[PDB]
Amino acid sequence: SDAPPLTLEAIKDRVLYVLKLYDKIDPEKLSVNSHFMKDLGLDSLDQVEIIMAMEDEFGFEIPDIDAEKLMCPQEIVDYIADKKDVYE
Amino acid sequence: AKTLLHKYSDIPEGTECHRKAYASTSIGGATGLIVSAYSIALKPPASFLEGVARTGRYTFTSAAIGAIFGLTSCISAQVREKPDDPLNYFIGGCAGGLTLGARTRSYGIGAAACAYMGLTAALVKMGQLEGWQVFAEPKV
Amino acid sequence: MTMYIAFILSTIFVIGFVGFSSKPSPIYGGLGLIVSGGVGCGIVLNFGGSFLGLMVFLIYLGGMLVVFGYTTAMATEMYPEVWVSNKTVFGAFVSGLMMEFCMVYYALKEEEVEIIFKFNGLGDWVIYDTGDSGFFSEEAMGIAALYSYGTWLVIVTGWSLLIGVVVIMEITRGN
Amino acid sequence: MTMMSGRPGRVPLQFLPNEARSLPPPKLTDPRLVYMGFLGYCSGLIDNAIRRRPVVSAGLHRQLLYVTSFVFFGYYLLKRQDYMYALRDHDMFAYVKSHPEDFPEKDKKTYGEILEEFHPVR
Amino acid sequence: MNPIIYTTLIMTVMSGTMLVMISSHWLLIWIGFEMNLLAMIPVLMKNFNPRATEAATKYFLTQATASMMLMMAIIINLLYSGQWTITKMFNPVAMTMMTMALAMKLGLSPFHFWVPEVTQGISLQAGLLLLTWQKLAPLSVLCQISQSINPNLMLTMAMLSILIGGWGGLNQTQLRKIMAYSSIAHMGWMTAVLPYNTTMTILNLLIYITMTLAMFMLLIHSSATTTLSLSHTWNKMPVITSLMMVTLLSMGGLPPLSGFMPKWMIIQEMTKNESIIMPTLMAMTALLNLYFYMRLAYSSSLTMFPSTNNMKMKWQFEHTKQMKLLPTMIVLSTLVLPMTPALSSLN
Amino acid sequence: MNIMLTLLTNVTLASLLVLIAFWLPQLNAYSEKTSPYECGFDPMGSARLPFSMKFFLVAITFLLFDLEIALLLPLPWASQTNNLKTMLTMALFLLILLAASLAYEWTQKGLEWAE
Amino acid sequence: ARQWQPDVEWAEQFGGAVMYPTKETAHWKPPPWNDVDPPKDTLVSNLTLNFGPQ
Amino acid sequence: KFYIREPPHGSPDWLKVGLTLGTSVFLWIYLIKQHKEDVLEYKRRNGLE
Amino acid sequence: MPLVYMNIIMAFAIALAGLLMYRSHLMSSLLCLEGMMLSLFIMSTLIILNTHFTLANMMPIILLVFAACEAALGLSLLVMVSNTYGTDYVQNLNLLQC
Ligand SMILES: CCCCCCCCCCCCCCCCCC(=O)OC[C@H](COP(=O)([O-])OCC(O)COP(=O)([O-])OC[C@@H](COC(=O)CCCCCCCCCCCCCCCCC)OC(=O)CCCCCCCCCCCCCCCCC)OC(=O)CCCCCCCCCCCCCCCCC
Ligand SMILES: CCCCCCCCCCCCCCCCCC(=O)OC[C@H](COP(=O)([O-])OCC(O)COP(=O)([O-])OC[C@@H](COC(=O)CCCCCCCCCCCCCCCCC)OC(=O)CCCCCCCCCCCCCCCCC)OC(=O)CCCCCCCCCCCCCCCCC
Ligand SMILES: CCCCCCCCCCCCCCCCC[C@@H](O)O[C@H](CO[C@H](O)CCCCCCCCCCCCCCC)COP(=O)(O)OCC[N+](C)(C)C
Ligand SMILES: CCCCCCCCCCCCCCCCC[C@@H](O)O[C@H](CO[C@H](O)CCCCCCCCCCCCCCC)COP(=O)(O)OCC[N+](C)(C)C
Ligand SMILES: CCCCCCCCCCCC(=O)SCCNC(=O)CCNC(=O)[C@H](O)C(C)(C)COP(=O)(O)O
Repeated sequence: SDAPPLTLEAIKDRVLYVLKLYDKIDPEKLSVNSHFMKDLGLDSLDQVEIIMAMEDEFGFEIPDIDAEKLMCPQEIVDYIADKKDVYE
Repeated sequence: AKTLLHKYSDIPEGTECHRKAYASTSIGGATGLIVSAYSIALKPPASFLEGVARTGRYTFTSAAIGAIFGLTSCISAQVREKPDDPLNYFIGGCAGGLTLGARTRSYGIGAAACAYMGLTAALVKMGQLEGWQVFAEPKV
Repeated sequence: MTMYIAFILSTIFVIGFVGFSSKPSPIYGGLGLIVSGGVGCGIVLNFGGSFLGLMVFLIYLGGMLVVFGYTTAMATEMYPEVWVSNKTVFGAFVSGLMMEFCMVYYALKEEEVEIIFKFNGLGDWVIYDTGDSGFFSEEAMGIAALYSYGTWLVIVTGWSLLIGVVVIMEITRGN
Repeated sequence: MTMMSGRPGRVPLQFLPNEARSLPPPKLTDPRLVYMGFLGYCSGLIDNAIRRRPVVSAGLHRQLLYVTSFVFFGYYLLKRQDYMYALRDHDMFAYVKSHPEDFPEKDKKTYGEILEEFHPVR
Repeated sequence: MNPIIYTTLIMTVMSGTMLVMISSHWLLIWIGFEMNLLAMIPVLMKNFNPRATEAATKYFLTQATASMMLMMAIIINLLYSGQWTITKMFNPVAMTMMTMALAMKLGLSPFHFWVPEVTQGISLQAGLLLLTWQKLAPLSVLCQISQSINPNLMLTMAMLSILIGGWGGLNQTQLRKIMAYSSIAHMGWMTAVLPYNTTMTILNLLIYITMTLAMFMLLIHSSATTTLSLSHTWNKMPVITSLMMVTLLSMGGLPPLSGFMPKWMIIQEMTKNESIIMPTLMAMTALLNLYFYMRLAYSSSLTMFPSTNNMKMKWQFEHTKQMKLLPTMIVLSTLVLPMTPALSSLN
Repeated sequence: MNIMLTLLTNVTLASLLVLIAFWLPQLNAYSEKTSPYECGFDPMGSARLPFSMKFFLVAITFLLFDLEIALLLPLPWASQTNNLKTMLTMALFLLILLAASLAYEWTQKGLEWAE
Repeated sequence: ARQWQPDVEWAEQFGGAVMYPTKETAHWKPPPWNDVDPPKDTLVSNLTLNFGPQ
Repeated sequence: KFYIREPPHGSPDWLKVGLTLGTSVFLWIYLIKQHKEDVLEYKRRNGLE
Repeated sequence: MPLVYMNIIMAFAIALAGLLMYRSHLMSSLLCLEGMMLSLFIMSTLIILNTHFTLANMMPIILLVFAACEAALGLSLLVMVSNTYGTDYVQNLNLLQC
């Protein structure tokens, strides 16, 4: 059979695993609702790198638009849920 | 091949239960090995370890069925002092069916197998007694 | 046992078969088939079949050349495999070699039956004819009898070759 | 196994040997020939039905050809079948005659001398 | 493809089959098989549609492996006796090799895997050819060497074919795969009686061929390759669906239809050889074939499925090219049982 | 036996020449020296990438034409038979069929390379 | 007052690839309406060669 | 009438009809003669007449 | 039977096992087919030469001819499959199921 019924908790766990795999972020610090700029002191290019890492993790193209807004892990989870059509 | 069949058949029915059970175990193990080979060929196990596990599981299940069938059938033919009776085979068949259910862990499978294997075992005994031919040599 | 020439040639034949049956890159499979073809030509020559051996070697060399050309185009595989570049190919090659050695050992010192019959060895020189006559070659005469005895064979073979040309051109058309 | 392919004196593709002329030909009112003609008529009706033509009355020449072809083939088929059965009987009788020890004539007892078990129904 | 090239390729296929059936030399039989395969490969690819390429590749690989095994069996037989005539195959190992090679050529279980795939991959006309004309040569060879066939191996393969055809047909919604599994089961029925009586084998082959021709021509007339496409035919040609239902009943072996004649004639023969369990198993196993014929009869003729609006357009047009032998095929495949004794003309 | 000796001698001489070629001179092999040659600049792709054959149909036809010469080669011996008329008829038939196959491939553009 | 006949819900059972869908087999898709699959536009790479300067 | 002339119409193809009827009649005559000769030959062989 | 005969028979068996066990390339399987044909040629030639069956000397040559027709056939198919997938891998031949 094909891929299992991925859930929102799976999306959140994968997103946080990817983010904790970034060198410029201390792992224990970041939360789900932590802004990339204000809380973590990242600039736009680091956000671009994080978005590319998300694209590698979940395997679908996120355009330049609809990526300028995914600014904490939480909106990233929302974007992936909307694109993959998951609700529970 | 046919050597295993003659090895089982040469031992008189209600005698030397250990040797009869050993022969039936060998026949069951051979059948399980054939089934494992075909299942591995047509349904790849995606790894060597999982393939070995599947082959061992199938072979052990079939060998256990054969051993239990042979032991119970010989012991029944011995304690009842009535060889050449399909009842012993039916009882042996039921034991194998029960074992199959135990191995697959299902009552439904176990109950169905006990009835079906037992009937088949009894029919094989009847064919042995009356000389029924499965593969009949041409004569006319 | 005398000079072991025929046995050595047959063993190299089997080794080449194992080499191309392990299925490395088709370049090396073609090499193994070429070695087998030359060795089989030698085997046939050792029995008086000069024309047949040379004929099959010449046919195979031409065939292999086409295969090499086709391999460079359709079976290229950026890292081509040699017999020691992969565990599966090396395992198949070693299994073939070991089975050949085991069969030879079982049939050489003892007289064991594998599938059909058994063998004691004795060298293949034993079963020769002793025939002492002729100002011609029996093999050449038999092959040349194709144009006088084998009219039906010539007819069916020619029709098959013409149909083969038509068939390949139909298959490769596409559209 | 094939039982009469290798019968001695058999011509490969004859379909009707000369000796078959010794047999009475099937009558033209043979019920098997009538069934052959009926099969031809049914074929004609089905031909009318598939072609979307009036089934009973569309083509009388075509239906006539169907019936005639079926009867014509069936006549020779019946002749060959009768010949083959006659051959089987001829060979069987000859073999029985030539092997008397294998088919021994047995003197038959009467039911007054044979003892059959009686099984009451109760 | 050019019509002349198509005609010459068809002639080459029939010529290979004829060369197999008229030869007394093993080499000429092998040559006939080679010629048949060579001319058959492009017939399967007449319409390119890459599934046909896959079907042709699978068919070529299977048939070429079988041809290699056949040549090895011939050479072993020659080695153990310097004989080239087709006879009782003096060596038993060669006999086993030839039995397996001919089973692979025919598609008997467990060499049956290629038949559903090849039949689904090719067009309906190619499937008709593959399931009717391709069976003659291996069966003709088997009839000549029947006195030396090991009954155990052949009967095992026949029972496997009947069982596997019956089981495989149950899960199919595609008509061509249904035809392929029917073909496998009928092949098993054909080869079950071969060691006992070759006339029964020929009779079964003829009845199966006429029924298969009827079914394939009916599926060509109404251009349906699936169950749901065939469920639209009642709203365009009810007569075609009715005749299809009758033919499907005949193929299930129901009396008094024609398809009952072979099975009835085989069981009886097998009983004269003291074979009782085997015919009983085969007869009860044929009920699977009957079931998945009856399901198609339900879908196509005995009930009316919903249709589409555009079908109204099709009401205004007639079938242009007509198959002349279809009415005779239907009649022969249904109403023939009373003429059963005519089978004596086959020996 | 003499041909085997000749083959062994030739192969031994060639192998000895290779051995002297590889063991007599002074070797200074570094990565730049052993790099592949493509006229001074580095290759873009691999040399193990597929390379299209534009004469593939001619290549396939070559197999059948090569077996035809194997069929035709026993003609010098065939010309010694008493049934000269039959042998000549069959030889001419074989050559005519070969010529007809060549003509068929030629007319249907089978000898033109793919573009 | 009307004889029951199959509807869309009844007919859809025969529209899949197999009669009895299975966890693994449910991902099988029915063949195209004509037996023509979408052309696999495989990128056949061209060989890139340096001609010169040497 | 019809839009397309429908070339197969009120005038049937008389060549085809004549050929069909001629084939049927020839077959019937041949069968009658064959049965007559078969009966005569059978009676000749068996010494009946 | 001498050792040469069983060596040729073993070569045939090895080539058959090689054909029946696919790895990825169709060309490798076609090479196994050619190898089986070659083993058949050698075996038949040895039998015919040993027994001095003079006419049968034309038989192996004929066996070669229909070998080429099988190779040229197979290669042809290998082209078409390649043109569909850019690769001769046998895993791509899975549009039709059982
Ligand atoms: C027109 C004609 C009319 C005829 C047609 C209609 C009549 C025939 C059809 C009706 C009968 C057929 C049913 C047969 C069994 C089917 C079981 C089944 O479907 O499994 C799926 C079903 C699904 O299970 P699952 O979902 O996989 O697992 C969750 C469990 O459900 C939940 O797990 P659980 O914890 O709740 O329960 C599991 C466990 C816990 O059990 C319980 O919770 C409650 C206790 C249940 C069993 C208690 C039996 C012991 C006492 C009964 C003694 C005999 C009756 C009184 C006789 C008086 C004599 C004057 O059960 C056991 O451990 C029992 C294991 C074996 C003990 C019983 C076997 C005794 C053999 C009899 C020998 C007779 C020799 C001849 C004697 C001659 C003199 C009369 O399994 C069950 O739930 C049923 C298990 C109990 C089966 C035994 C009950 C049947 C007793 C008579 C059998 C004989 C009839 C067949 C004859 C041919 C066979 C050789
Ligand atoms: C035990 C006793 C019982 C024995 C039982 C025997 C077996 C029973 C039957 C077996 C199963 C039958 C299966 C039939 C396969 C049909 C396949 C097919 O053609 O397509 C299906 C076809 C397709 O339908 P469609 O979709 O409407 O057509 C669209 C087109 O296909 C669209 O394609 P197109 O646009 O390209 O159209 C071209 C079209 C139009 O055609 C044309 O335009 C004609 C133009 C002429 C071209 C010039 C060519 C000349 C140059 C070539 C030379 C080649 C030489 C080869 C020899 C080499 C020698 C080594 O041509 C065709 O469609 C096919 C042409 C067929 C030619 C047949 C020639 C027979 C060859 C015989 C060879 C044997 C020689 C002796 C051997 C000696 C040994 C070596 O459907 C049917 O044909 C309906 C089925 C009819 C089958 C016959 C029914 C049973 C037979 C009853 C007759 C009596 C038999 C007993 C007689 C006993 C002796 C008197
Ligand atoms: C569905 C019913 C079957 C339909 C079959 C097609 C119907 C059309 C008829 C076919 C015409 C061809 C036969 C007539 C031409 C002459 C035949 C002759 O040249 O050949 C003879 C052969 O004649 C044929 O065998 C007889 C053909 C008769 C076919 C009808 C039998 C059908 C079975 C009974 C079912 C009832 C159906 C009746 C029609 C409705 C030579 O015999 P022989 O070479 O030595 O044996 C070959 C087989 N051996 C060697 C292995 C033994
Ligand atoms: C024309 C065709 C026919 C010719 C017939 C003659 C065939 C000649 C064989 C072909 C080889 C020619 C090579 C000539 C130079 C010798 C190279 C090598 O053998 O010498 C050194 C061999 O010495 C090794 O370093 C190890 C020496 C000892 C260890 C193993 C040898 C053990 C033998 C025991 C010796 C003790 C005394 C024996 C007295 C008999 C390896 O040095 P190396 O730098 O790599 O190679 C480059 C050579 N350079 C420097 C000249 C450019
Ligand atoms: C293997 C090694 C190869 C090396 C190759 C090097 C390739 C060189 C490519 C050079 C291309 C350019 O400079 S592109 C020119 C880039 N210059 C600007 O954008 C001017 C305005 N700067 C800003 O807006 C921010 O400081 C910004 C830094 C963008 C952060 O953006 P965010 O606020 O949104 O995070």
